[PDB]
Amino acid sequence: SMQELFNNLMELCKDSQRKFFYSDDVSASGRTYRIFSYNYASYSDWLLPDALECRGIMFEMDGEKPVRIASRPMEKFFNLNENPFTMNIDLNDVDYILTKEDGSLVSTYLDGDEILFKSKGSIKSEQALMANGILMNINHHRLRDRLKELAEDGFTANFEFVAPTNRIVLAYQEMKIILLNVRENETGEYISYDDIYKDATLRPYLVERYEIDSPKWIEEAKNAENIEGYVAVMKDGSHFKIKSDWYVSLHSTKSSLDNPEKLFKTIIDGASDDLKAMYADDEYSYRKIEAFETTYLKYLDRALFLVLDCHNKHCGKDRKTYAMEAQGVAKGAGMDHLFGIIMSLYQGYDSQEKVMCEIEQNFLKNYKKFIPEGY
Ligand SMILES: Nc1ncnc2c1ncn2[C@@H]1O[C@H](COP(=O)(O)CP(=O)(O)OP(=O)(O)O)[C@@H](O)[C@H]1O
Ligand SMILES: [Ca+2]
Ligand SMILES: [Cl-]
Ligand SMILES: [Cl-]
Ligand SMILES: [Mg+2]
Repeated sequence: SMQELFNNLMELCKDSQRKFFYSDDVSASGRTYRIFSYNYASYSDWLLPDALECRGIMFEMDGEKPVRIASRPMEKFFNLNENPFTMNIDLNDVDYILTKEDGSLVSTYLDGDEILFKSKGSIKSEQALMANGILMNINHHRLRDRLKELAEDGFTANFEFVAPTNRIVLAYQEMKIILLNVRENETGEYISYDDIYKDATLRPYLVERYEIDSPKWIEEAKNAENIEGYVAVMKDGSHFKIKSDWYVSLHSTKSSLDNPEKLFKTIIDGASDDLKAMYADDEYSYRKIEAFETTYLKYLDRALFLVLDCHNKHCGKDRKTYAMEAQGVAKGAGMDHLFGIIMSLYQGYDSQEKVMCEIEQNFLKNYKKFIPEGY
């Protein structure tokens, strides 16, 4: 049930903000929403109860009790051969593929009498607000009506928001929203592509589908240029993706496999999953990347706890006493480089998020000492 899904999601957020977390938002109409997201997660984490649904699902809240699922974005999915979820896949079970658009996901939710958009982790991000602005345009009033009724019926429409001012890798000329899929809030089931295709009002915004009879599209995707790739939809409705080496080589940034600082940066940027899949045929590289991932997740858990714990437990005391406790915790953990971050938490950080960004940047300066043994 909806309450059971909510309980499992709250259970995932107990660990640390490094993994699964939630955040409360208030819309212009004053309604209270709780979004469940994530930062870094290993295969083992994705195996936890309903963890795959912890990437953007939103509930309208009444205190700590959920009233309804306001928005249901897609479940987390991965690149082919990225981890056990997408290994040993029967490629002949691929139903069809879709153009993988390169922007930012925006998902609908009904707010009072208004149909609005939310980005991955916020209802007021820059993409979310710009997306809302588009839906207000008279040239999209028929779509707006369509989306509003869907939402009042318990369905979430997921779009890729693209724009020249929202460039990731691909260069889009105009700002627009491309319809990717429509998911039922309560069950998580998707309306078939065909059913969406049937609606002449929606078709113009619908992402392009390519029918499939063989897996030849895969190697062609990997070797293509000027495209990110495609999202495959299986006979059972599940997804997996194929990104071109060209796209990943630009998204990764530089020479990750030849420079530990750059590899760690890729991991921090959340792009090592693509890199890992790209080198799936290169066992050494694939596993090397995993080792750095594991090393980074382990460090982040430890560092985050250490800094937050020390601040919480000694924030009240004076500066000298605090500094001594900070020195103690830092020194007593081979984490001497964290003293500065701890000293900065005394006057607090704009969020357990700000703290995490300083830790990430600070890690890139002291990366040398954490390179996994053997590399
Ligand atoms: N046709 C399509 N179907 C589904 N998703 C699509 C799509 N084309 C574009 N996408 C985008 O693909 C995104 C997920 O794949 P990625 O781009 O690799 C981000 P991720 O790494 O999986 O999650 P993360 O960035 O929070 O770590 C979706 O959020 C969606 O916005
Ligand atoms: Ca993307
Ligand atoms: Cl709003
Ligand atoms: Cl996204
Ligand atoms: Mg990623």
